[PDB]
Amino acid sequence: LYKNHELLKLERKKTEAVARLKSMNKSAINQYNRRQDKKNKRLKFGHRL
Amino acid sequence: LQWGKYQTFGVDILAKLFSLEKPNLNYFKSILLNNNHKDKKLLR
Repeated sequence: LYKNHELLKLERKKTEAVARLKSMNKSAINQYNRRQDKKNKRLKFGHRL
Repeated sequence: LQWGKYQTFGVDILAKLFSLEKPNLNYFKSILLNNNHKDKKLLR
């Protein structure tokens, strides 16, 4: 019981580190796609004028 | 030893209840170191 609780708690710490690492990647990927979008909508407005 | 064996059950209860560093461990820590209003008054 003591070993599993320690191991399970350690795994929960691992999930927090993992979700956090993953969350920051998701935010990062979304931001990059937003930069490309703005750049495109801009170039598109220019090319229409 | 021959007087009784009911003490071993208490030892076993404590060893297993302490295993849960959640509600049980927090409660025992608070009690050993030191409607919810009624519970606080009754505890004091």
